[PDB]
Amino acid sequence: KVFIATANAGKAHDADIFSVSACNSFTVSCSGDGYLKVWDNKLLDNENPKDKSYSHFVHKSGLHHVDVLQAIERFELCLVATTSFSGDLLFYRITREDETKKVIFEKLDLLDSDMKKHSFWALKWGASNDRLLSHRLVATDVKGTTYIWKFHPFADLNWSPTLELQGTVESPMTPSQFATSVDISERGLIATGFNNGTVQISELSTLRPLYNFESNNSNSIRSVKFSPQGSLLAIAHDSNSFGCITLYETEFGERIGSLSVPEFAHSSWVMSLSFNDSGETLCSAGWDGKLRFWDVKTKERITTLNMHCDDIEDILAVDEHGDSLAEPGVFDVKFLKKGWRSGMDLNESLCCVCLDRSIRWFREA
Amino acid sequence: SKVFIATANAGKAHDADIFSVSACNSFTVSCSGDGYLKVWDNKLLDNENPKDKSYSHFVHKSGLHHVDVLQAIERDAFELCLVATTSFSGDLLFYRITREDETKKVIFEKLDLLDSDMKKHSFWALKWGASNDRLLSHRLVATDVKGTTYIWKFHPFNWSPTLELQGTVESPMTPSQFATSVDISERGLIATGFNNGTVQISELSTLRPLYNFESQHSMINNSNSIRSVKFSPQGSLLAIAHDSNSFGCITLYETEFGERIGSLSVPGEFAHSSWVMSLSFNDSGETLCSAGWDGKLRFWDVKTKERITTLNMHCDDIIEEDILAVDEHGDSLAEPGVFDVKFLKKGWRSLNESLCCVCLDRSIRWFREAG
Amino acid sequence: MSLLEQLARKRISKSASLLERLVSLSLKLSALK
Amino acid sequence: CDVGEYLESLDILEKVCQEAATEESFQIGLVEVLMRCSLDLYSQGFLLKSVSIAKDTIERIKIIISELKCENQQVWIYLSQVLRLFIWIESKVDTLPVESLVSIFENSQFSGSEEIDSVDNIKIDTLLDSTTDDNVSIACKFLILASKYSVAGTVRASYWYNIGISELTAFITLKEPQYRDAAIFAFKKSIQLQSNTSETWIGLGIATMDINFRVSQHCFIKATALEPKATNTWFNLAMLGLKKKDTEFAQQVLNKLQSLAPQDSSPWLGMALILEEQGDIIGSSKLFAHSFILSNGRSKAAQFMYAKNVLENHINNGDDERDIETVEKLTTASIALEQFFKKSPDSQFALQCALLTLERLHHYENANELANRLIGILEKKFEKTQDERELFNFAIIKGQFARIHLGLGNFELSIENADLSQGIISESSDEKSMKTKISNHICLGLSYFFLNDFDQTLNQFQELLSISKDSKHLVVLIAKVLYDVGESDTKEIALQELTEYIATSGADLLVTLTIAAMSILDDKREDLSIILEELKALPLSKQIIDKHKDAPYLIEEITKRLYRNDTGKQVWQRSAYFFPNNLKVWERLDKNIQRRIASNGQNKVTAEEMSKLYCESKNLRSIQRGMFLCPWNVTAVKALNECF
Amino acid sequence: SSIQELYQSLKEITNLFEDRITKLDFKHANDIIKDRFLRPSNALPWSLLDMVQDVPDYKELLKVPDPINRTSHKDGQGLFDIPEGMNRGIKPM
Repeated sequence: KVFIATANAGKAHDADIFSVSACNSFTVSCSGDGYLKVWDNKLLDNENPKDKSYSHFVHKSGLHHVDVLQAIERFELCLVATTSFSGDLLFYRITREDETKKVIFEKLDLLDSDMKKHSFWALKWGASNDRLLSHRLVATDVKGTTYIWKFHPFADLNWSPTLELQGTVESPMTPSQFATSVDISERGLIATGFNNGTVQISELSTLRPLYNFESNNSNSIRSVKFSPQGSLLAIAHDSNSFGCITLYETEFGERIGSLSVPEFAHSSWVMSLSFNDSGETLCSAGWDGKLRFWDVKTKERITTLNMHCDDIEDILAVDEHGDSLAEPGVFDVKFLKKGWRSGMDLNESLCCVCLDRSIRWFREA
Repeated sequence: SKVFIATANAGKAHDADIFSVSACNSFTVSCSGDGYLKVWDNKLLDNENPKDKSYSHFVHKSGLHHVDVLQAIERDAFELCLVATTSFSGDLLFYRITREDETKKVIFEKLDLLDSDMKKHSFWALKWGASNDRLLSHRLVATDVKGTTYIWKFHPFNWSPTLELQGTVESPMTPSQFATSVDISERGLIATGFNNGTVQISELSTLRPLYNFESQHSMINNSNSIRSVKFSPQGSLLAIAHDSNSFGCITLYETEFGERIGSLSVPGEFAHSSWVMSLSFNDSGETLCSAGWDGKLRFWDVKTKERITTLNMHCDDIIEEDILAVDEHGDSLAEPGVFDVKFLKKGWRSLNESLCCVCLDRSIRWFREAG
Repeated sequence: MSLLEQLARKRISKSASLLERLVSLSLKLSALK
Repeated sequence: CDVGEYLESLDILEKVCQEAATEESFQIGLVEVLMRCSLDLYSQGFLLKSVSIAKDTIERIKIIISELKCENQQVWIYLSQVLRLFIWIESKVDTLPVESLVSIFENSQFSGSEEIDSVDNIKIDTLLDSTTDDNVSIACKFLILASKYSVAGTVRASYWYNIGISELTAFITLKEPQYRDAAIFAFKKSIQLQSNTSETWIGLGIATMDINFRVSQHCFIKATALEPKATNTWFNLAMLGLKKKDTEFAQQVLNKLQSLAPQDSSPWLGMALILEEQGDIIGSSKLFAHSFILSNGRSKAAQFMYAKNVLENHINNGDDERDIETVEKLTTASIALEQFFKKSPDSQFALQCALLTLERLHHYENANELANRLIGILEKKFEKTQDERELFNFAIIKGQFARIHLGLGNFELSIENADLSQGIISESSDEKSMKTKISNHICLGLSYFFLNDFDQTLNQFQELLSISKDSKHLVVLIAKVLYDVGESDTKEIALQELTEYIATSGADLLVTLTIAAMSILDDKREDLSIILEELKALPLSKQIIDKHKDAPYLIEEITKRLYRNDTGKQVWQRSAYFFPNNLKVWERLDKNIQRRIASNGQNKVTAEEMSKLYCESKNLRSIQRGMFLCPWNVTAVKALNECF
Repeated sequence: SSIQELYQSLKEITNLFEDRITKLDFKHANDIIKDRFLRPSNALPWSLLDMVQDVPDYKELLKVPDPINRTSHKDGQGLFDIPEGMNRGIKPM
């Protein structure tokens, strides 16, 4: 239940850190200065994280979305996909130098001249489970269209990457809206969120919509997430300068309940969501500078972490004007599976990027 | 409730945007921004490709944005066919259309009808006026970028064509504005539309103003611009297609007393979600068709001011090798907008009424009324 | 001059302290009578 | 005629009547066809042609009655139907041919029944001997007289019903008890001769809505019993219930009407009124809009209600002039009120609503005429009734009219009107007059500013305004004027005033933006750092309200002026992350995204902005399309010229 | 830089389609800032109108029956009290 800080790198980037992602080998971060940074997870007992860090300039307009795919084919594959503020979907292959452990970045050209003329916003890697034979990649564009690809690492063991477009899914409304978030389930479901509070779920097998949802100034959808095991969809959406979380059962699309503390979960907007490996705990990152952990079955808060004070009764306090008494905070949060991070092994891990241009790591005790 | 069904298509007809279309008994003509005039035969057999019966001519490099055809039986046997176009540089150009008996091919023969002084003006719009017992001679009107309107009288005669300038009409406001539209009525009236929302009515015989309508309640200087003016063939009604900011509106005016009758709207009073591009009356004048930037053709009942039916344009309605679903930048052309629309008389496209329109996917489409 | 106008004319902070140092038918019917 | 063509029938009858101008039937048929054509034109919406045809019909009727010396009930009924057009189109009531009408009414030989005349008090002699009589009253009296001269009991019943209908029209138009009593008398006489009429019952029920709800409820039930396939009687019952504050009955009846007979705007208007009574605003607004749209232009009550609702919803909402939807709604309301004035002019409430709407739309030329008409109406009303309470409304309208003259550039007239209004309202001591006092002070100060730049009385009026109230926008305006003066002391005092407002009250965005602008223009590099740090710590709510992105604009300007680097794009990146579907955000980041975001109706854009977006693709096709959209745009023509 | 001069320049253009690229390049900031923030205007903005502007018969909603030309279930004190298809009647409030 209690979480303890492990490592902290301050002033890691020169601009806003919009997204973070991780794998068994490293944690990858993207910033508004157009750089990708790789943080080696296999850190020592007490070492400054910037020692094991590697940077690479990607685009002039900056980056806001990033995701990494790691798998063993037959061969070790590690591939990073990122999105630029200009609308470019960019792919890089991550390799390790044998002699000096230096990290090598290799750009890949997977899109033809016709596909490189779209404006992409969000992306998500789909790992190959027992149900799915090949890896898949889903992305959304500024016009509300969702694209589905298949990734083939080999040809006909020769390394020859290829992205094959399965098809597209159009937005459920006319006029179309901005597709802000996307997710893919291990069972074969795709969820897409929009700026007006609408969530659409489609089928991966045949690529047609299943049903639709609707969730006042701001009502944008910030994050849609699937439970790692079971039928459950968690949605983070905005009230008027307030953050809300709602759960759906995801078979016929029935609302289950919302998460609230003394019906809002955060004083400010909720920025990100992250289930753990078991799916019994959910973490929320808010623009009030706090992380809140919830119990999925009970639908009750477990604990709260403050990014402005290490010392650790919890209420949503606002001033006379209606603004939160807590200063702006976390952009993104992510769980790291047990054994991913080296330290004093048998506990879940966590990563966090804040407005202070710092990245923080936590371990459960 | 009228029903319209597609009869013929042609995808990727031009290399650039097709801005105007016009038709006569013998053929249909279109002009585009690539600087070509294309002639499409109206007497096309069923299940035949329109592109096979096509003929082209290069006019100007800057591109063309207006076209009109004047076909008439001048003498007891003489055949007359003229096409007038305005280019993007501001030139007014005339061509003669003839055919052989050997192979029925179209011949384009340029005409020099303007004097030296009149060639220094930049022209925007044009319109032909045929003689139907109102007067003995045909007429041509045109507007320039300074707000002035010009009226000519065309004498076909021995083949010696001459354009005689009848006079000019200046803008009713100071400073001058842009004259974007023009039209001619059978009864002898001229309507000119401006970019500030003002339309002016003047007499053909004496060239004097009669009315001055204002349809704008503007906080932005040019958020109410007049795009199309059309006279009713039979009555004393005038249709105005103008811009409300982010919307398209159609307003009806009566020319006998100068009164605003009302507006056309579908269940504010707006006819199209986007701006309305063109208008067209049928032969009887009882049906009005409007083209919109939202990619729809809407048909209205003029008597009851109610919508009759709607046609939706899709890029997949075209030969599968002539489908343009994406432009040169990557934008989707799933529901392309319509630039121009025109009604065709009965017996032209071989009985019942026909219709033609040009869309944003560089396609020209023909429809006919069922029943 | 109207009756209303004649009658009317017959009847007739720290922020500020910082600025210190600076009809027809009836006529026709009557006429035709 | 009976099928729709009138021009051919009119030509046939006119040709027939030319060489046979001795038979009554020919002229009577011509009059009938002319009347039916005029009524059809009125129903279509041709008001001027309708009144022209009505005048021609009246002239022909005068010819028939005088020259031919012929009389018949049909021609009198035709004249009565024609006379209703002048009352309905009240904007043209001054074109009534009074000479022809009086000649027609004098050339007849009428016996005269005093039973109705005792209550009516309407006679030819009384109409002729009239002093200070309005045009509408004379028109209504002529209509009643025309209905009164049309002299087993079926014809008598129809005659009494016609008289009752005319009296009801006069009672509704002029609102006087004698006409209501006469209408009730006529309807009672008509019912005693033929009860199974189903339209005298409706008239009787309308005549006695306010006198007795029981009698009015007995009607609209007998009328439904005698004729069940109609929706008007149920609407009358619903309105009677609404007048008696019975919301459930009216709501049930209106729901039944909506279910049975949709596409009729009256049930929707009634439900809008019902929901407005129950304290619901959004649903009432939706119902008002639906009722306005469904009726095309055939109902003026729908137009008035829609305009009033639009004005009410956007009068203290904190709107911005750059909101395209609000401008669209205000333009629609202005057009609806303009069409309303062609049938019901001289209405004070509608005139005031139109004046406010035109003031918000910066259309001062039409506002001048509307204000002049309102002032004339008020002066005439005071002349009729000498109540002294009219001065307060007179002074408020004078303040309005002073505001109008300021926008037209007539500063002396603004000073005159504001001085008069201040003189009347000097007693004040009421919240209603506080707004007028503030308006007069603002108008006087600005007029003295622009008129020869006279600053002492300007300062006096601004001192008075500050004493009356210390508001944010007033301080911003005073600071702007002082800065525009240009002297060093004035700039110092304006900055000091803004800072003292910030200290006395809470922090604000508009005042901070003005301080930032002053610092940028004066180039105070010492205060610019503090301004920058204050502008970078806005709370989320203020960023949500700032939907036009003034703060990121000023932040980027200050950043590029101070650090001389491309650091000012980070604020735009964060604004894009928070608000990815905003048009103003993507201008500095990516123009391809900005073009696609406003292409297919995703965002509301104007033709000029779309043309600007098209021409920025830098190729011939897009430039041609953009120039076709807006040929008067200088940039499009320059780009096309530079293409070759 | 008048539009008439630019259109006169266009007239100097003289004769396969090519999608040519334009050569046009797409103090000023001070003028924009002064106009947006620090310029007093002759016409009052909506902010001040929000402070100085104040917003100002059921028989008018009905329809009068037309003239007629004919030439060429319960009770109480005698009065009906309940309409057809209804259960209550009228009750003033």
